[PDB]
Amino acid sequence: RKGAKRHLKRLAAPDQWYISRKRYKWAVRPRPGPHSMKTSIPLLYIVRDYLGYAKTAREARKILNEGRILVDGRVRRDYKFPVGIMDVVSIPETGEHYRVLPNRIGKLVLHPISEKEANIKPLRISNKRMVKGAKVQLNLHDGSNHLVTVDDKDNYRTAYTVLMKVPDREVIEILPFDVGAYVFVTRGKNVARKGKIVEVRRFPMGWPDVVTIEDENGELFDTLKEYAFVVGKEKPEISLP
Amino acid sequence: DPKRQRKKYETPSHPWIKERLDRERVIMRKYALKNKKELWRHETQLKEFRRRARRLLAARGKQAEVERVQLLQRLNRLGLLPADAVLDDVLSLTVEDVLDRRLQTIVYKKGLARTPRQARQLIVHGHIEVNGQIIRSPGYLVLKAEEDTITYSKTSPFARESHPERMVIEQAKQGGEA
Amino acid sequence: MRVAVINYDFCKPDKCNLECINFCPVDRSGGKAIELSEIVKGKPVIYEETCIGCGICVKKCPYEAISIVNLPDELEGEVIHRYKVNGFKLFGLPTPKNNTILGVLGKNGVGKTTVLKILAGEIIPNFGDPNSKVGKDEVLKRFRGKEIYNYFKELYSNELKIVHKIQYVEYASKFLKGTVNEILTKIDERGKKDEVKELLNMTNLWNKDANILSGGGLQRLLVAASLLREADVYIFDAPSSYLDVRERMNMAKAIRELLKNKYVIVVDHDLIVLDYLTDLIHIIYGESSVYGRVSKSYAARVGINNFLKGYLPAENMKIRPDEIKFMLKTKMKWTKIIKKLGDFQLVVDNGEAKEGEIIGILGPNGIGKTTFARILVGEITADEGSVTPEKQILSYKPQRIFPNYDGTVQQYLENASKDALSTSSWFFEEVTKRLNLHRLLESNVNDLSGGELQKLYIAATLAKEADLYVLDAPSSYLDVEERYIVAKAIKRVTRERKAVTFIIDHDLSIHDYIADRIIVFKGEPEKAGLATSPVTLKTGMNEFLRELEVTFRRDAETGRPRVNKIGSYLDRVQKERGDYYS
Amino acid sequence: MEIKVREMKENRLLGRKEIYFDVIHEGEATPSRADVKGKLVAMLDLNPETVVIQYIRSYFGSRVSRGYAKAYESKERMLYIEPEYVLVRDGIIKKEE
RNA sequence: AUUCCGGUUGAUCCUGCCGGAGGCCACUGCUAUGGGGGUCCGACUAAGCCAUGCGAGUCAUGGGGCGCCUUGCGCGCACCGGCGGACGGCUCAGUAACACGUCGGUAACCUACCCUCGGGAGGGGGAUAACCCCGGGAAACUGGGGCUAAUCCCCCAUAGGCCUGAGGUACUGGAAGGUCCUCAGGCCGAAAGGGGCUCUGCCCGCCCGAGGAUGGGCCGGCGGCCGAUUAGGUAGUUGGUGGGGUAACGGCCCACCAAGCCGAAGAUCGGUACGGGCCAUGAGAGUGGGAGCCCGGAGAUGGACACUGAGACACGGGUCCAGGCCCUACGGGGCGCAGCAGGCGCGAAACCUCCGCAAUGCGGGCAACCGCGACGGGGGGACCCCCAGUGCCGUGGCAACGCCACGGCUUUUCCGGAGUGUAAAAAGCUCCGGGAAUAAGGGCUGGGCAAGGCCGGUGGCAGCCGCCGCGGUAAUACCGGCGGCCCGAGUGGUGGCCGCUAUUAUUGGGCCUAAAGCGUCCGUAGCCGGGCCCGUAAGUCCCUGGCGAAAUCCCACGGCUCAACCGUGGGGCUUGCU
Ligand SMILES: Nc1ncnc2c1ncn2[C@@H]1O[C@H](COP(=O)(O)OP(=O)(O)NP(=O)(O)O)[C@@H](O)[C@H]1O
Ligand SMILES: Nc1ncnc2c1ncn2[C@@H]1O[C@H](COP(=O)(O)OP(=O)(O)NP(=O)(O)O)[C@@H](O)[C@H]1O
Ligand code: SF4
Ligand code: SF4
Ligand SMILES: [Mg+2]
Ligand SMILES: [Mg+2]
Ligand SMILES: [Mg+2]
Ligand SMILES: [Mg+2]
Ligand SMILES: [Mg+2]
Ligand SMILES: [Mg+2]
Ligand SMILES: [Mg+2]
Ligand SMILES: [Mg+2]
Ligand SMILES: [Mg+2]
Ligand SMILES: [Mg+2]
Ligand SMILES: [Mg+2]
Ligand SMILES: [Mg+2]
Ligand SMILES: [Mg+2]
Repeated sequence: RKGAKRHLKRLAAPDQWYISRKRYKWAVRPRPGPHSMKTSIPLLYIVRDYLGYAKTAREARKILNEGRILVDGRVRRDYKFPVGIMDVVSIPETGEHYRVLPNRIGKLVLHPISEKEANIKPLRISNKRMVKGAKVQLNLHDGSNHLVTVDDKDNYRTAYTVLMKVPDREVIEILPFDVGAYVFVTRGKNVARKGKIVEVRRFPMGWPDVVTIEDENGELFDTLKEYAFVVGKEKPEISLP
Repeated sequence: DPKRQRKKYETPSHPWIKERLDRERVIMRKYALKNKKELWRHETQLKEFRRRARRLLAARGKQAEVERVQLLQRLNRLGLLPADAVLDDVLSLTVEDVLDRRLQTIVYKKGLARTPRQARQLIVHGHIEVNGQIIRSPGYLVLKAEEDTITYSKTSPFARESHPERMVIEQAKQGGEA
Repeated sequence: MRVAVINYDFCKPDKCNLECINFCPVDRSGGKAIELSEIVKGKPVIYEETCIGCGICVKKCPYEAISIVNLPDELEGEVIHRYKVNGFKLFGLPTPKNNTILGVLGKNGVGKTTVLKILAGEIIPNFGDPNSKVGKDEVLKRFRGKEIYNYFKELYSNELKIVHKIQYVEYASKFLKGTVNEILTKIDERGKKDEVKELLNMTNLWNKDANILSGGGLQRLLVAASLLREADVYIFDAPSSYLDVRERMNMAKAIRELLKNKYVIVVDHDLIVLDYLTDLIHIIYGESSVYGRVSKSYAARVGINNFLKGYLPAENMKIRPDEIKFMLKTKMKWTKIIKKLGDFQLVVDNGEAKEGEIIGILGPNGIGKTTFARILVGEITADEGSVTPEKQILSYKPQRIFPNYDGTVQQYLENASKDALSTSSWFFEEVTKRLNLHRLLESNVNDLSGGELQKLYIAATLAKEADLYVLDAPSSYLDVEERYIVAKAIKRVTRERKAVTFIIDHDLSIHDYIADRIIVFKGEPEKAGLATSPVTLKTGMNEFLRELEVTFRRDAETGRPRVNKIGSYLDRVQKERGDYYS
Repeated sequence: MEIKVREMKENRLLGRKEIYFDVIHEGEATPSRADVKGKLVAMLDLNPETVVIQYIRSYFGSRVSRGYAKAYESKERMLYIEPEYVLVRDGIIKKEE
């Protein structure tokens, strides 16, 4: 009625959380943050439910405030912090890294990985402003922003992907959205599916563009370009499933 | 407009049919049942199996094939059908087969009780184990794999072979139809 | 028992078609429950003896003039305690409220002291049978489900160190020796003796011995003992008796300044100190000597005005047909007695007492009045001065009231007199009936209420036909309607016998109601008591109040007196005008 | 009593071994936390100053109770992390008034 | 179980309605042992009135103080200041509406807390609580003087923001009144370099900009009641031009122009109603309901209006009217439980004025942690559901389905105790001890309809009777005893919905004589429409993309002894829209 929502009922929660919806009444309402509610889960649920390092939120909050969990090389002390798709959750004390990625069921899971890949984060570019100073602001799907110059503004395009070294934020390996590009779907019906791009259709007005993708077994399926995440030129190179 | 937990037994459309009454009276004495409710519960189990089988006869693939397989392997697991079975055999099944898969009845068999009524008391007073677990529900449907693991409890006087009632029960070692 | 009541302001018998009488089942079945009358302006009247409730009239009256009220009953409840198979019963107990101070107002004979003993563990409820000799266990098991369960659980597990000031100050007086200072240093556990002294004004009596104490001095002592004792629950049964206005004010101040995180329960008959001293007040209603039910919390001023008006507007009970009223209105002379009891000089400055006129006696708590009455009865003889005519038939009633006799009330009044109970007597039909002792004739005396006992002693004292009646603290332990009834009784008997009366009290309402003359005692308490000639009413009142610098305002439409806060505009006005107690 | 451990996993974040175990008590009542703790330190030479038992739950018809216990590396971590009611139950703490 | 049975006659066949028989909901009589699980319990009448207590606070690492520790370190206390209090919680009055659902849009908008990036924190000044002196007032509340600080307040400049004009065309987009670059004229106009540590570094922080996110606002298409014994309605009404206003588009408002807009495919008016997911029922088609859980909406005695704030026209804040109530020193002041408990009253019709922040979450806080009648935990209750009990075994007898006796066993339940359990407790669970003890009714008994050629009483009375009907001296039909049947911790009664009912008929009904063909014709809309060829591809069909929340439904598999319940996964559901 009179204003915003500060609560969330565990039944009214996102369908992509692995939450046990009927056990209690309430759920953690995520803070605004990097990703969206549809592509995120809170760090409390990651620390308590997924990894099981705590049976209780007080223990989890103690951990988070001690600083034992990084998210893309940065300590995150808030239990409501959103952790999203292709995010790296690191625990150094245990030497573990996990990539938050979606499942085929459509839910978010932690895929275990090592340090080398853990210093990498692929970012779909998702928009491109011209900002004061005549500089280019890339507006990325984790709600992040990267500044580049009018020299490589053309090397940078909207649906492309940028590999990023995250505790420092240095671009490596631009991956363009083209034919043959290896792709990982993130939403839809064909969720945790991957393959090479084949075709793109445009659809005049605000109807989203669509991409036709070829899997490893030769099958051939469509989805939305916005749901098509580029991970490689010919091989995913980020150890997806 | 919410859930509202519903009964898992169906009552008859008419309460005073002589045929149904006679038939059920016989079944209730044979299987030593406290309640028509209990009988109708097992009848309803059967009915649901039958309805699923019907639907899956008159169904099409990629799902309704999964459920065919699931129905058949469930009934195999319960011991109502063999592994080489079919939906035709589902439709052949009977409430007597279900009641024969009750625990009370298997304990009247397995020569453990001498009487279905004494089987009931043994179960309820805690003298029967199924796979090491005490069960006190005589309506528990035994799985065909748990059937051979039924035994007196270790903390049961009947497990002492010197026990008088154990001695009587084994004076009459009998089984078969129950 | 629910019946109907008409407002009579909204009633318009002309523009109505009389839907009430017409749609009444009783009138329709032939009886009479509603009927027109010229007792009112051609307006309807409802006969409670026939109305069955049911509200037809309520919802047929267009001008919603009729309402349903509740009359109390000795039928329905979960009886907590019965003293005797036909004696008295109690419905409900109030919960003692962790930090607030609870008042318990009631009337005489309704279950106040009983509630307090139940809550203090003195006695066990015995819900039904006075027999069955079962306490602590089954009581808890029966109170299961409630919050008073928690209370009683702790109480019976002795997890709280309850104290209890009792209603009978003399029964308490009997069980202590020494003098006040060592008494208090021995009983103390909180280290506030100085504070207590400074509050209750116990400097002069700080070294006097307990046995030679005045009523209010002793009361102050007991109250101080209770205050100084450390406990979780603090019960005070009529802590305003035998005190004067300023001392009872100081007492209230002490209670609510020194007990501020404790359960505190207070029974008292003084609306002034209950207005003060109470956060909340439960009301206890019923029929004296029969049954008592407890009410809801009812914050102090609301509870008081409700107790006065009758109606309680949460149970929808009409607990009284009518409201409290607060009404408005030689043979022996002596010489100026001097007297001296070790210390406390006393001088009286003689009077005349013409005919049968009443003489009140006013003054602080600690000068004379009791010495003076004792002198008149002759228990003590003066250092100087004497009454004339001496050797006259006499009666008496001191302030040493406590239950001693082992017989019944009929025997008491018998050995007192024949007019006490002979219905032949105007005395009977005036006193014993209006006092309602015909309902206590077959009740032993050692099991009575303070006010029933007081009424009894007064009855005996006025039944003994005499020429000099002397009554000290007659209004103590009494409620307000009974105060005024008793006063009328005294006045009636005294004007019938054309005798003298010497009423000592601290109730200016009484003195104003009956006293056609009074006598004021001045001087330093416990050191000097300087009385005077008999003075007229308003003058003696104004002097008694100019001393102690207290002032009173009476409502006009009722007459309820209430003390004015010190320094208030009305205090200042009434003082600079000299109209103390208007 | 017979202890039979199922799982023993470390937690370096909070600093504790988490032990899940079976207590077989054929013929006897479900044992007390004291006795379980003693047998547990014996079975595993742990510091009883730091060992804390979360639960011992007995099931229907089993006489094999299931338990969860925690073994902290430091008593200070135990007192920081673990709640007062658990500590009181294991008797590490006398309730503080 | 895709069902029938009884009733119109002297008998028959029909039509047709009534009734039985089934399930669910609510009240209710008699009766009642136990456990477990759960989205149950003042919704139906009064969105009627409310006694009392509690339901939103937190930060001492923002600031100055007051006190206690002999002081130090440290502890406490309020006050100023921040943040929050606009969530949660309750109820369904109103509302037939873009309120709701769903698909979409906002290039026509706002968004504190949060994330990323990029930058900045310069120079001054001031007051006032707390405290001290004095108070006033019945209270509620409140005055004067003195003193002081700040992450309080003000100012200045620099950044920045907004408008307009000109032109360049670097960005994104499906598309530029957008962004960006240069230049002009202007108006508005920040900031706390504050605090803490292991202090030369770190942590928590302040301001601006760009984006995002979160939460909303607004628009649109489609979709979902009744009434014609409501037929014309609308006058800023429909549109336009120009403006104002708004966060923003907009007749939202205004001025001026025109005559439009809606409507018989039913407008307008009236009636009823929160909407949906869902629920009940039924073979299904369908009929009905839309309290409880989620989502949305609205409201906080009725009505109207504002302040502050990112956000309110604000349930536990403000102002007025109406209406009612409370205290009062009669001068004045205060309240509206549709929050939890609890009461009054209404009614046929619904609990304890309990325990705890231990879980889940929210707010605050660097944090530890604190608070939360949310939530959780209990208790009360024939709310729903699952699992059970009221004994079992032999021999012997009986008026042998069952009972009685004689012996033996067990102890789920009962009693007592110990451990675990729990925030604590209780329950439960494991164990010990004692003992068949501690535990069955309600209805019916002529036919429908299972069950009495029994007995006693009454005697057209009393009474029963869902319908048929029984009863007027031999009553299987009333009352009772004995017996028996049905269900059974439940069984009956009343009302309501579905079914029965092909008595609303699309599936799937009938209209000579039973209810029913306009008196007959003509014709408008509507509906139905001959054959071939060509085209289109709107309906239609197939395939595929995106959506149609979760719970609920089906199935399997797992965990509480099984189950109910819960979880994993598969499928379905949402009228669908695209
Ligand atoms: N032990 C008792 N035995 C029998 N009756 C008693 C007993 N105590 C009191 N009563 C009667 O119970 C009635 C009320 O009890 P009680 O509580 O003493 O009155 P009260 O409220 O204290 N009135 P009061 O003391 O005059 O202000 C009295 O009338 C007694 O007669
Ligand atoms: N025997 C005595 N000896 C010495 N002094 C006494 C004695 N009796 C009383 N007093 C003192 O005399 C003074 C007044 O006595 P008394 O008249 O009884 O009190 P009071 O004025 O009536 N006060 P109160 O009864 O409470 O209204 C008190 O100080 C007593 O301490
Ligand atoms: S109460 Fe009503 S009906 Fe009766 S006289 Fe008054 S107005 Fe008439
Ligand atoms: S309540 Fe009923 S019976 Fe009583 S007076 Fe009114 S109408 Fe008559
Ligand atoms: Mg008394
Ligand atoms: Mg005296
Ligand atoms: Mg027939
Ligand atoms: Mg209501
Ligand atoms: Mg409700
Ligand atoms: Mg400025
Ligand atoms: Mg309505
Ligand atoms: Mg109200
Ligand atoms: Mg009910
Ligand atoms: Mg019959
Ligand atoms: Mg019909
Ligand atoms: Mg027909
Ligand atoms: Mg769904």
